[PDB]
Amino acid sequence: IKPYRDRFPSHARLPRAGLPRAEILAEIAAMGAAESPAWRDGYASGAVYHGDEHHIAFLNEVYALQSQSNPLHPDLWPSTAKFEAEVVAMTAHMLGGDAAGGTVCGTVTSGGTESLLLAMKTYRDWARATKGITAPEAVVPVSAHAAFDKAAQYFGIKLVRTPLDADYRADVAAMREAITPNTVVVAGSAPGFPHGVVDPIPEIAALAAEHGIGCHVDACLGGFILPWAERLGYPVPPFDFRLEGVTSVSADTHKYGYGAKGTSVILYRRPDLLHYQYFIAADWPGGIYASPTFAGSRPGALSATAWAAMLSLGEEGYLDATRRILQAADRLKAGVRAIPSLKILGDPLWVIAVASDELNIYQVMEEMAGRGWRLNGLHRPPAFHVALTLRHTEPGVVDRFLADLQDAVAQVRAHPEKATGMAPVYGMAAAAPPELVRQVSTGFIDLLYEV
Amino acid sequence: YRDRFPSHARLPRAGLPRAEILAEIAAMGAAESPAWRDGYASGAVYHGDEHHIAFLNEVYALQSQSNPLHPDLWPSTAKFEAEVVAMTAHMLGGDAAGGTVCGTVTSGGTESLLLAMKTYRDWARATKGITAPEAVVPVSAHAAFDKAAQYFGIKLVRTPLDADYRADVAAMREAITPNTVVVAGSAPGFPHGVVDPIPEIAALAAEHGIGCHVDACLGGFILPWAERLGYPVPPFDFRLEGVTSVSADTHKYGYGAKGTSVILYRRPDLLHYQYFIAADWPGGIYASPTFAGSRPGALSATAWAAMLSLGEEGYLDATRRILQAADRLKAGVRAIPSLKILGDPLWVIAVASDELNIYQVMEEMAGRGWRLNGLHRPPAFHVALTLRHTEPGVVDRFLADLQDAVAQVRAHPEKATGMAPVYGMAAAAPPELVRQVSTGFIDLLYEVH
Ligand SMILES: COc1cc(C)c(CNC[C@@H](NC(=O)c2cc(C)on2)c2ccccc2)cc1C
Ligand SMILES: COc1cc(C)c(CNC[C@@H](NC(=O)c2cc(C)on2)c2ccccc2)cc1C
Repeated sequence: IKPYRDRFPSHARLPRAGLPRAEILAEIAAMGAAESPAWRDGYASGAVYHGDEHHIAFLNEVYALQSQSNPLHPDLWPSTAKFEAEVVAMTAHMLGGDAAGGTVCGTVTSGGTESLLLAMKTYRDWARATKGITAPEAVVPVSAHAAFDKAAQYFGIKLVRTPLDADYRADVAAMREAITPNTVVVAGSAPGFPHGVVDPIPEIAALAAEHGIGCHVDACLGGFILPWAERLGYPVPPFDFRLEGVTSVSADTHKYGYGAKGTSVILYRRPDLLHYQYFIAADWPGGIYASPTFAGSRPGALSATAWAAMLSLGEEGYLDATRRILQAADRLKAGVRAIPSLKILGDPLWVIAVASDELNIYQVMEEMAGRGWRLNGLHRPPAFHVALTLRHTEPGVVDRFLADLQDAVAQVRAHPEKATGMAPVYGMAAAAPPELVRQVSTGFIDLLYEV
Repeated sequence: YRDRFPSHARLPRAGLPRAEILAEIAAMGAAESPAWRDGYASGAVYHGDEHHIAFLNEVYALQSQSNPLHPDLWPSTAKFEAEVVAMTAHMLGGDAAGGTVCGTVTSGGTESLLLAMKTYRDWARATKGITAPEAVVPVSAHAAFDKAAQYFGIKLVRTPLDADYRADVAAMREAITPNTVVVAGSAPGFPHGVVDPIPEIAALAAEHGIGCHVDACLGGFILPWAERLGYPVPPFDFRLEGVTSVSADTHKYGYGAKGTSVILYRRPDLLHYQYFIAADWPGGIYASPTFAGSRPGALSATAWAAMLSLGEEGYLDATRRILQAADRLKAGVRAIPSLKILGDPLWVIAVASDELNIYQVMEEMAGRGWRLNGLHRPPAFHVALTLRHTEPGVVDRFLADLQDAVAQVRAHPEKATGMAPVYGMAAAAPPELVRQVSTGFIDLLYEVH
């Protein structure tokens, strides 16, 4: 995280005169020479979802043509208002918008976190104005994204995290028993980030309808994969607006939508639901201020990359892309299930979590780390995951992963008490008082802003 | 664009050629670019130079995959962010704080304002026992304060201004309660471009032991240099002990690409209340310095590139140009007695009239090609001067168009054409109606027909 200490001149103060552009560019391209092989060659779990040179180059030029655009001035850039409205319209359609009576509306945001915070804040504001709730509560599974905790703390919503079943899918009974007259929303993930499992969405959406509460499908990860997994012959239940009780769905264009980082979509079943997301200031000397998302000034150029990506790919592009990923996933799962010292948690389609009842998975992960792998460290239970992308569908990437894993297992199988590098860090963290995890994370964030 | 371009309400079956998509975006670009390139737009675009944009777009291209949530993959971007903070903190007299000044890179001024609000709320709850937070801001303070207030559940007490459109500190002193967690001042405020009495506000804040956030979103990259050039600017940054947090935008006058700002806290004890930490999540340990998870790291590299390419001499020259251009603009405006400048702003000029309908004067300018901001309470229009306004004859043209605008309205005092009666209605309308028309506008914006 800090390897450019000696390599390049640091800057704690603005230089008196301006440094040449060639020089500035020379540094960035040199860091890109060190950093791009990790993602380009397929060693990172998620992080970069497309990664083709011509696709990246395509979206860079897209960015360049629209680099000055800011949606806060639709008068000046009506193209960006077109791009945003058109991204929303298309995403909505792909997530059963027609089924919901053509009332599905939404806005383009910065990321899945924004989408989840905005949905969480909307249900709060909606339930206070229409249900009278002043002490909101949200029932979500333990596997639901960390952002649910963010929204809770921020918006003063009580978050009730409910257990999972033997398949790591949400326990609807536990969800039902958690519902009180103050529950404003219940959520399910399509799929979750931890183990890549699609929660039982039809049963969650029916539960929300029965109590007259909201149902949010966090499809930030599978929004642009599951519609195409369905059409390919893979087991995927209806998870979107085709379900009567589903009131909002988030899906990330910057993830498997293959857009530049900095874009997501938040969808609501009806406009009356959407209007509660907005903030309107009527008495400010600065004029009438109306904002649909968290931010005022928005990078318009990134809405254009989301639009460009969807249009460049089309339904055929997504089917191809999804098939490649699920076949890489089929092959990867087959190999892990062929090393009986390791187990896959639940039955994921492409975000594969691997744990071990016989050995220290953290050390296994470290062995892979030494081979160049950038895997996601997981706890509760201690495991690691591989979120497969188009970067892992490239020639011999899954074969390299499988080879490196057979070796990784063997090394730990030969030295069960081995804990090198990051392995004793994950081990101390998995069983640590929350305040210790608080003091270290704080220290780590501080470590990133040092000069 | 209704029929100008083909609508896309559904994904096409097969993907459209990449060359085809670019051509459509470039078509839309070419119709939209002259409006800001010829300096007709007040603010919105702050640098606008072809060679700078090309430089910054090459920087984007090299860091496009960058996502700061993965510092292990992009250590380049953790360096850029740390460095954008450091350089900013130093420019805003963070050295006077004794090197304790720290901060983070954000998506814009709104996120920086919201973050500070959430932070003072959390800080005050943890350390003072405040469960009903209250915040005191002048009425001139940004609308993001109201957004921040509704989101985090902080009572926002908006205080009146003085005859010079600066904050009435006495009004703010009488607004402070034991539930007040923070005060704010704008350097400058968006409406009338004036700098609030920040020393007096920080002195009030320090006296009460509550935070003081300075909204330097618009002026953080202009005011340090206005001072160096001898212009009168009240000390507004970390030079003042009472100032506990300062927010500034690199995407505005910092000349970095859109989607970046910086929030600075005087102490790390304060900054730590901004961070989000999750410990029991099956997905691992999750930490986030700001609101976001994933972020476009490429935008942080552009702020780092811009800053280093300009340095002190660059920002001084850029500011010299803008302030001189504004000196000329205020002089010309002052020479049209039917109009008045609200307060004494350095470069964000707000012109209003007690004789003619300013909304009609503004309508006349729109007709000539000028993109100006509508302001109510009082009715007025503002011009945020940028580098595009420093180009030859831009200011001269504005004043010719403005002299003509005043000539017309003076002849026809009942004239209410184009957007002029829309603004007129909105300044007179009840809040419930303003809420409804604005909601319909957001819906309008997201319509596919
Ligand atoms: C009630 O009728 C309205 C409604 C509106 C919205 C307006 C325009 N105000 C201008 C306002 N921009 C928006 O709020 C905005 C955001 C998005 C997206 O699109 N526009 C604004 C600009 C800069 C700084 C502060 C505010 C004017 C009348 C008469
Ligand atoms: C020192 O204790 C820590 C502390 C941390 C933060 C970590 C990394 N967890 C991985 C975690 N990334 C961060 O939260 C993050 C944010 C920034 C900036 O940088 N990293 C994560 C990301 C995405 C999805 C799920 C999880 C590991 C140990 C051992």
